[PDB]
Amino acid sequence: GGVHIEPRYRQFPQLTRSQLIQAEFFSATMWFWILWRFWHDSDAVLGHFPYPDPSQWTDEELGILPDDED
Amino acid sequence: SFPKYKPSRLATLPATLDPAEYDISPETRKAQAERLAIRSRLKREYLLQYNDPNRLGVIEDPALIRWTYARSANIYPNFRPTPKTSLLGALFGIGPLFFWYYVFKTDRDKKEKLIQEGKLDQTFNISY
Amino acid sequence: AFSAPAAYLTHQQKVLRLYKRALRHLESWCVHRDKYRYFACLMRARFDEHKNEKDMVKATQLLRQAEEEFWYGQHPQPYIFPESPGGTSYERYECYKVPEWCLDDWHPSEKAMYPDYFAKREQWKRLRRESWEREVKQLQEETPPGGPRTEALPPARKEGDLPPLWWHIVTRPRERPM
Amino acid sequence: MLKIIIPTTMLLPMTWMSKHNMIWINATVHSLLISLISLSLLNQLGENSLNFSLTFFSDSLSAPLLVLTTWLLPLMLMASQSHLSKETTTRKKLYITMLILLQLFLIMTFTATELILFYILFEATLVPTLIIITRWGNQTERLNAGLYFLFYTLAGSLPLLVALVYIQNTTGSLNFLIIHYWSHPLSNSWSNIFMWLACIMAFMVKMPLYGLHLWLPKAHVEAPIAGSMVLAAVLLKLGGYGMMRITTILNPLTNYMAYPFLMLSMWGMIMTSSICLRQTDLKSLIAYSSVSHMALVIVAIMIQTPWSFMGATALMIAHGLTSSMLFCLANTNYERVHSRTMILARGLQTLLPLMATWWLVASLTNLALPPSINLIGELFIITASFSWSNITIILMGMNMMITALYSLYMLITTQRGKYTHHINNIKPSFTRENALMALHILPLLLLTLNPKMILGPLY
Amino acid sequence: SDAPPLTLEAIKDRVLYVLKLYDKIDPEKLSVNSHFMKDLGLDSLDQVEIIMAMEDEFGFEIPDIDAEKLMCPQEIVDYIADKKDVYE
Amino acid sequence: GAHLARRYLGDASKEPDPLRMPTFPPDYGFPERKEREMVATQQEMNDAQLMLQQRDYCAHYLIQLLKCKRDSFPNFLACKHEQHDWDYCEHLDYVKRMKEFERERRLLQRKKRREQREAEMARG
Amino acid sequence: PDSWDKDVYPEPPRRTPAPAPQTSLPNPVTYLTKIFDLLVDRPVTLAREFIEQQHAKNRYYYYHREFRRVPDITECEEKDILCMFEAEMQWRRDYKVDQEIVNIIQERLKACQQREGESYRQNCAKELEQFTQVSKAFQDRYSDLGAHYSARKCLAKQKQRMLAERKAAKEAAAA
Amino acid sequence: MTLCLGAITTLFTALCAITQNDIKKIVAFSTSSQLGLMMVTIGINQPHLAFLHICMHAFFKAMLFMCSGSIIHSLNDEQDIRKMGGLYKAMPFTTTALIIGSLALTGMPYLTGFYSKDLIIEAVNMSYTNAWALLMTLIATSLTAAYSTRIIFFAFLGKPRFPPLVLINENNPLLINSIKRLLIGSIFAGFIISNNIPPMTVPNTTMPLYMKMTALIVT
Amino acid sequence: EHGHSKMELPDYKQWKIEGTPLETVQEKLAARGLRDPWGRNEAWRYSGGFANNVSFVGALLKGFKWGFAAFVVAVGAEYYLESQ
Amino acid sequence: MNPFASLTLTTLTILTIPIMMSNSNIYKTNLYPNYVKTTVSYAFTLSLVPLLMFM
Amino acid sequence: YRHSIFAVTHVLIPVWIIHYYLKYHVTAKPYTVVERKPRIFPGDTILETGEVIPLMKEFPDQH
Amino acid sequence: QQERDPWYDWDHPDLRLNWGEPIHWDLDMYIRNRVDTSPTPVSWNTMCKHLFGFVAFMLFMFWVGEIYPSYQPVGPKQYPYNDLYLERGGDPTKEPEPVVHYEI
Ligand SMILES: CCCCCCCCCCCCCCCCC[C@@H](O)O[C@H](CO[C@H](O)CCCCCCCCCCCCCCC)COP(=O)(O)OCC[N+](C)(C)C
Ligand SMILES: CCCCCCCCCCCC(=O)SCCNC(=O)CCNC(=O)[C@H](O)C(C)(C)COP(=O)(O)O
Repeated sequence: GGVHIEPRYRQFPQLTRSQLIQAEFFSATMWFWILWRFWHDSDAVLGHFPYPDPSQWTDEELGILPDDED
Repeated sequence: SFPKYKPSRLATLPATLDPAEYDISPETRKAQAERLAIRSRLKREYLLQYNDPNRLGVIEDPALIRWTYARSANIYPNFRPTPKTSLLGALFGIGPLFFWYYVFKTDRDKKEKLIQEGKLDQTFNISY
Repeated sequence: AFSAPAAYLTHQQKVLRLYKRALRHLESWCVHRDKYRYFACLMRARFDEHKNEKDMVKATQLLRQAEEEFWYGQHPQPYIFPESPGGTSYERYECYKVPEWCLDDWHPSEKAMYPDYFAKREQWKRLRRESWEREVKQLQEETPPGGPRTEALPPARKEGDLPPLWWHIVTRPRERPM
Repeated sequence: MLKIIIPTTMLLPMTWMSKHNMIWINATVHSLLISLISLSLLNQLGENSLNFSLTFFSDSLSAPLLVLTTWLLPLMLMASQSHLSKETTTRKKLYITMLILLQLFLIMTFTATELILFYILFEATLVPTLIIITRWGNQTERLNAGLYFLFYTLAGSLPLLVALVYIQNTTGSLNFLIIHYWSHPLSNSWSNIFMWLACIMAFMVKMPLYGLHLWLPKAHVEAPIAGSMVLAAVLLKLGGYGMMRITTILNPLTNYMAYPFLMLSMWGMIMTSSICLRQTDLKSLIAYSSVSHMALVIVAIMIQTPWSFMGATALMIAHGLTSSMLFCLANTNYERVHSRTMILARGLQTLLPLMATWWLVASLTNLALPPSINLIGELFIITASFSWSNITIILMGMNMMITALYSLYMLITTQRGKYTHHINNIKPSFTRENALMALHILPLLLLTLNPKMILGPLY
Repeated sequence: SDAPPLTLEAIKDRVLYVLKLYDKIDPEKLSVNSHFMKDLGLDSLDQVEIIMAMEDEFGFEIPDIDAEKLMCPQEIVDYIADKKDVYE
Repeated sequence: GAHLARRYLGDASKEPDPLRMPTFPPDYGFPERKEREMVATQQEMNDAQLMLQQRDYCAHYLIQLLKCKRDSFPNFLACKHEQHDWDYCEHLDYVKRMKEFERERRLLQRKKRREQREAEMARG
Repeated sequence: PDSWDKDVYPEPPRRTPAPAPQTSLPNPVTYLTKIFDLLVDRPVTLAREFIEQQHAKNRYYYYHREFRRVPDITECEEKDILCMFEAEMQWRRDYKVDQEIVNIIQERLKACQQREGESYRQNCAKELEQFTQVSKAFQDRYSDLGAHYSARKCLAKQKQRMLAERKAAKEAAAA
Repeated sequence: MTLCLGAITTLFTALCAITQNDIKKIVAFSTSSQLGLMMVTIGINQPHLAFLHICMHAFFKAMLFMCSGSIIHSLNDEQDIRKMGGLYKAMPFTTTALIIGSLALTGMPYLTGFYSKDLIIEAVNMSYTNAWALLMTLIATSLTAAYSTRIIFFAFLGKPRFPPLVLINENNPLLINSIKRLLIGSIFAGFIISNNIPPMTVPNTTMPLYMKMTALIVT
Repeated sequence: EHGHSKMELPDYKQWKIEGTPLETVQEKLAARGLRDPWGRNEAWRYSGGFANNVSFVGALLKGFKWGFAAFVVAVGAEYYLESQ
Repeated sequence: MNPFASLTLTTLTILTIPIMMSNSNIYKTNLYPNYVKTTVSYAFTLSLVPLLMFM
Repeated sequence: YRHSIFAVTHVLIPVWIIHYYLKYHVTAKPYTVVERKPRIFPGDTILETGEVIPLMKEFPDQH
Repeated sequence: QQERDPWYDWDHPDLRLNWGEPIHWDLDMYIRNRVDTSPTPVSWNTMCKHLFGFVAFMLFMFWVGEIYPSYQPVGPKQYPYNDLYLERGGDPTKEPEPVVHYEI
């Protein structure tokens, strides 16, 4: 199916340039996709809507009377 | 010293931890020699019958025949009614039957009482 | 495997078996090559300390503590060669092994293909048919009375002789029949 | 119904006037033709029945059993051709005569509008099977087996006869139609309890019930291949047919009286399935598996609901076919190895691959793989039992698990692994054996396409 | 697989290679028939180490009963060839 | 979380049980008591057949989101504004639920303070 | 299609939305279904036209069998076997017709559940009540007769239920 | 019961995985942990999210086994990681495919596993569940990262530890094409499918910042 | 078609301990009076293309450079296209 | 009728053709695995259509 | 050519048979093929009737 | 039979038996496909204790987490039309008690 590559016996195996170029291309493609999506849609990771502080809400908007009315 | 290994029925003692192999005496060596001699005699008989160019069938094994016969047909002539045998037979052959009878009878009595009382809710129960 | 077993293992056989087993489990623990080399040299130095011992009782007291220590620290998942009795491809190719006698049951149209192979096959069969009748006598005369004591077989001692019980050793299927 | 009975009778003169080398061919051809003729009784009615005459009637419970009975004879002839080759012509003709007589008795038994006529033919079947077992069996235990197979049966069958005649003295008839239409409730009395027991135990011993099942492993292990085939396929189903027929007059006493038999069956199916796990004999293992399946059928008949009866019919047909196939496969192994021990001949998938495929299919159908009719019957019985009591699901599930376990154990022990080295007489499988296995298995997978044909009169 | 069909010559060169990388043997005194105990002055532990080196270099392991009686490079080559079904 | 720590390691009655909330009348705090507004009707919200657990006060924004997803099919990045609108309305819903939790907790606090003040007055 | 009755198997009017494309980008579904029509629907229709005209060259009919009414088991003497046989056969035919009625209502229920989508709990209450009523009636008629059921057993069950109902009504009137 | 069974399953199988030496065993235990996580999602009443996880896991775990089989074949049917060393350079397409698969499995933003696992963890955090089940799920996420880095470290980073006769070869169009199709899947399928299916549940729009970052910090 | 090309073995004199962790192992062993005999049998694992190693983070960042360059080019192109 | 219904059943049906041809001549040659792979790929590309209709 | 004949023998013929069987035999019976009753949104028009679904209640829109 | 020497040349290599040797009564129970008795690195009692300890602690802690659940600082989810009374079970001929939701 492929090309002929002979055994090497205690040395680094013979490497075709095609496999190197494809592996590098796919790794770079994944990293580019991650960067592109982070740039375009970062609120899926960091969040978009603020989380409110329950203690910051005053008794006026929360319906609390000064402990004597009711 | 190191933590000890404790053998069990389903995790036996390793060969290299047996005190027996390290207790070597002339009687032990003689017993090993006779065991090897018996095994070698059996192996010689088997290989002689196995390499024969004229043999054209199963090499009959008396050990296998003895195994199957002992497992199947030698049981009852060697049976003896014994307190252990009688109690185990009665338990293992009667107790499960009465246990299951009690369970199913109780279940069906509860179901029958509920259906008489009408509080069973058998709606959509068409197939039985 | 090929060599016949003895009645018992000697002391030095037990020591060498423990040495091999301990080094194998040590390299299972020490994954990297240099670490294994260092600790294997340490293990060898530990073995050869009692190398010249003459007290056999004390030597047998040794190797017992050694095997207990081995069992305590034995790496419950040692490395196994794939085709070894515990490996991942131990009996993988046994389903491809077919006996040589099966060829006797081939249809003549099947034997019509491969004619040279089958001709060599009857050559082998004639060789076996003569050699066997000679081998039975050779084994009968060479065996001590009372039966064999060790399951070792003699070689061929005459000129036209063949080793006794040679057929099923010579005609093994193959390691990788397909 | 005589259009089937008369050709079966004509099988005998045709057998005895055949040439010395033409008995098997002629018998097989005409048995297959009789099966084709009998196949037209499957056209049943949603109304009462096919009442041909005062003596014989057909039902959608009777018709599948009749078709199976007719179909079994050619297969038995094919299976018996091999081990009877060195036999004299007269004795081969006598063997074929025994087979034909057994078919005739079974065919008349399954129609049999009368209960006394049914009893007479139901017991007439006992003679040819006994002769076949005690005459053409190989081992020395065959005689003993025959004795067991005889007396067990009669131990249950003599009380039934008494009860039968007693019933006719009170009712005035034993015709199934009048018995069904004029049925009256059976009071909860000691006399009625013993009448119930007399009516039931004859069919209970033949299923066999778990307590009374000892004759079956003996008879199957000792009998020749055709004897085993007919015992496992048809003769075990006589008890189920009889119970389904006779339980119509036993109500409402069945509700109380069924408890001991229900417990015996539900526990003994587990017991025999576990026994199959430790068995060194193929024939004995297949016999114990048959005992388990018939225990499930007994539970179905005792529960006595529409789904129970449908499942019982389906399971009886499916088990007949599957067990006959399993016995035939084991016999093909035995005719080569002459041992009948499971552990001896191993790794046969490497030496006989197509027969390994047959083994796989037979094990899958014994295992009740859907949508086989084995599982259709199993599931219908299980659902009926669940409605009877929700706790039965535990025992049913355990039985299913153990059944899968021993079926695949039997497959793996014989077909997988390494071949035994010293066995060198294993020849390629014959066209006769492959055709025998195919003629067992294709009808099952065809029946799964039209299940209503084997679901009985309550469909 | 795509495993080359190794030959007797290849087995012999690889065995001698592994032995020449063992610094306890000087390579110019090594030979195919040279005994381990007497021609090379090696201990039994050294022989166990050599057997393990062969096992690690050929990818299969030799049982102790067979391994303990392999005292020449030629014997090791013969054993490996018989195990691997090597023709020439 | 902190509220779990307060409830399981402090006084249980200090903070609400989420299963029994609310335990006080709605208009207990202030008398204006405006009611919530629902935009989607019964029939249109049934015709959209959203889901029973999606049928809340945010329904109309979900209707518009589904309307876009159906209309601009191949461009599955076309309507992003209505996705944001539905998310914002759901965010407001969750903020309202948080306010309800905080209000009920503070009412419980004030009720316990009134109870202890009454106890102190009784003991005095 | 005319092959079945629209009343026994009712369907809603089946309102379908109209395509309202918000973009000019070409969708694949319309083009792909157009090529599906061209490649599959047209030859299949041609083959059907040929088969239907061959059928129309040879037109023949079959009929639905009509069974008259026979006296039922309530009008049969205690041992008179001829009328008992007729009544039993009539009862069995009626039993199967009842089974088919239950099947029809169950089919209605299943179709409603699939059709109504996420709104099936509210929009299939009518079919659920129909099946509840029919299931109650069928269970009252046939639930516990068991294997070896008969018209006599069904009549006995009905009589037992009628005694219970009459006793309850007399108790309620006199309470 | 479903939630608790899923939590104990995912924890126990990840715990078994982090210490195995057979590569196929490690990947099988990873599969079992992922199935336990699916059961947890079912137990918190989120079936559509569980289906989405099934669909994403298909892609990246199938590619993981394909890479493992490539390694096994190149090393003469050897499955132990103690006997495979530096394959980062010796066979680089398998290396990059396994790295992408591990990053998708552990959960890296905008890959196929992100669009499912991130939502799984957020939903489990934002729900009325067992505290023990939540804790076990978080620890299982830790252990997932742990066994992923175990595979990478022991199979690609060190010096070679395989026999001298080097038969390493990747150059077959079948292997490369089959792996790269599932690689493209593991990169883009999550985004495409998540943006094409209609919304089946209410979103968790608002969270505490730390509790939004729980999955990433645990990983 | 199979690999029949008569492969020859390299020179055994080539394998040396210097410059490798095996040298550190030998030095540490010498401090105890010991010596490693099988060192040169293990040297080929540190000699040729196996000499250079990469870290875990370096492995994870296998193609970050080219992807980052493409990302910057793409974002610049989008910035110069939208602003028009 | 509607195309959506036909496509779903065709995928599953054409998945079974190589099983029917398992007794044919192609099963005795070395082209059978490629035949099975091609069948599965065609089934996938055919099943992509109902997915688009649902989307 | 090989792919062309493969598509005809393995896709076109099965889809022809299945479409014919579904269109002329399965749908001859009632309830055999049951659809979903597609969603209706406000502002839509129905092909069968032609009427227009009324819109929403013009809720306050901001952000 | 798993404890028998795998490197010995048995007459039945897969079962690890020789031709003439006596057969264990329970051979078919020990066939390398079934229960084996081979020694383990850890003792049987120790393994039983650890496995049991782990399972029991897990069950106890799941019960505890049931007693002490986790949730968020929110009230119940609110649904407009009488908590979707008509869409959840229905019964329109009853007119249940209205439930009014609070604007905060
Ligand atoms: C061995 C392998 C299997 C073979 C088949 C086994 C199945 C046969 C089991 C027989 C079924 C049960 C027999 C009678 C059942 C009736 C219920 C009765 O026995 O229980 C109580 C009866 O009380 C006592 O049991 C009285 C009988 C005691 C004497 C019987 C011996 C007990 C053990 C013997 C078992 C041996 C069986 C095999 C014999 C060869 C009920 O109380 P009571 O309300 O008052 O009676 C109601 C019935 N009436 C109205 C007709 C009177
Ligand atoms: C990680 C797993 C844990 C493993 C821990 C195991 C414990 C290690 C320490 C072992 C203790 C011992 O040395 S055990 C001491 C046992 N007694 C003797 O050694 C006395 C005489 N020695 C011999 O005979 C040898 O065979 C010899 C001469 C060396 C070679 O012989 P050759 O001339 O035939 O090569």
